Amino acid sequence: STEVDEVSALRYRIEWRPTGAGEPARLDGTWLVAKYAGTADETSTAAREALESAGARVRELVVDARCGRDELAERLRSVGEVAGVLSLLAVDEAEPEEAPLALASLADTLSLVQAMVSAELGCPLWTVTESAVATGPFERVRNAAHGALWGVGRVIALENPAVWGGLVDVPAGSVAELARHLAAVVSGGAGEDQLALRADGVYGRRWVRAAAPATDDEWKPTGTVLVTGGTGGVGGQIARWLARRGAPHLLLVSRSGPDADGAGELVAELEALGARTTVAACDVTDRESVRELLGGIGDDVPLSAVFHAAATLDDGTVDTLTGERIERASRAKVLGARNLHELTRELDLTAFVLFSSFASAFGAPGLGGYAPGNAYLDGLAQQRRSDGLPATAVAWGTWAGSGMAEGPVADRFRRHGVIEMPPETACRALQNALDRAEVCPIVIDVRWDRFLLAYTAQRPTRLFDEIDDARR
Amino acid sequence: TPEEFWELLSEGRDAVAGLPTDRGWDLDSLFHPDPTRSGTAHQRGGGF
Repeated sequence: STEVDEVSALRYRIEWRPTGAGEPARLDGTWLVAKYAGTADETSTAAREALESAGARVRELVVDARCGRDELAERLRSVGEVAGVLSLLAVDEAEPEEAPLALASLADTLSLVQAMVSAELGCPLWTVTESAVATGPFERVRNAAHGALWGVGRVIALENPAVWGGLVDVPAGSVAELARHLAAVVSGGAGEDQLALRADGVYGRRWVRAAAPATDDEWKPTGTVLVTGGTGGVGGQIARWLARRGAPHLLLVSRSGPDADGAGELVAELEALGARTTVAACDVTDRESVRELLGGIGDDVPLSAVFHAAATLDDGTVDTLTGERIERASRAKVLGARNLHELTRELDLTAFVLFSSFASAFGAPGLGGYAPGNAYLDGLAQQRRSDGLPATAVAWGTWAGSGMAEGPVADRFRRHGVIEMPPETACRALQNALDRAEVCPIVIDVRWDRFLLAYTAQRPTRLFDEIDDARR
Repeated sequence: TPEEFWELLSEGRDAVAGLPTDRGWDLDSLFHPDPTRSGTAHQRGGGF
């Protein structure tokens, strides 16, 4: 192969490699254990000893769901100078079934970050998460909604490097890793902003090149293809490629639907290339709407190619980012894919490709509301695939022709990093990712010559150490 | 070391944690829902 060499440079993957636990330094001042107060947590006690013994003192910071963007600020000013905060509110917390992005931990973490911003404190914040991300497909993510916190944390550090410390993942149920590592992790000079403490050590999130040997296995679009948000470019070019490849049926579904600017032309193009293409003005947020849509799928053809592409976005700036805001800002993707996952748990899908973006892959200003949604999609693929269920969560870069992630952030990053990817090779990248059934590919054309001075300039991180040509 | 093996063996600690990431393993083609796919592994961990 020679033409897939470009696809090899297109695709990367997120791997958790064993990093150092950090250099333990005797802290000073205080380190707040910010959390809830509904249930007594031995987690708070596991952090208490570690920080009193690390040199500082421990003071509890109770935060309620949307209790205010300021309350924590005057609380931080009342305690005084703080050397860092441990957010222990995202541990052993169930996902509210109303919305994945309405997670209380995400909302209070955003409020706490902005409270530090408005409190003129300048202390690092470490959000302890309970198995929110996996160190590999050998581990299962308990809650994909908790990964939204990870994504928004990756975005936050690009806004306030002094305020954001990072995230520290710990296993579900066990609190020994906290006592073993937190003291060195929070004060560590290694520079890791993504930490996963497991029984076998400490793992840092890293970008690593994904090999593409062009495995002989081929994925075909046989069956109807549920292209959520098919009218949009992210779904539009994918539907065009599906029709080109020989998709028997195509099921573009979006709220705009027939009332979309370009719906008829797209439908005509897919009918010319493929066959049996239908556009449908149907909501994806409602569980019963998707239920009756799948029930209305003709029994003549089974559903096996749910290609979720719908995503809503207006702004991604952290100064106004609240979790309830993120919930309504990106409900199309999270609730949509959750409903589709719970619906197709009884369906034999050959593909459930989740269309996320680089916002959850690496930090991106202006995409702080997009990231949490894309991160739920990533976690869902890790889980549904860790389950006996089919999945894939491709994080597309700047789409060339689409406009949903192609805003001011896209043209900004076009000059200091990711550049527009031609669809004629992005479709081949998707085909290649479905050839190995990759859990979470990252398709991107980032140029590290300009990315080094635009991503690591504000925060020297090891995240991009495993990419060989990322040195320059 | 042989003395480090005793407090893994006397207090009842299982060494099965997960697959290694140091070695550059694929870890993605190793796990597919189809149990008969060539190139996939069935165990989700092990003492490594």
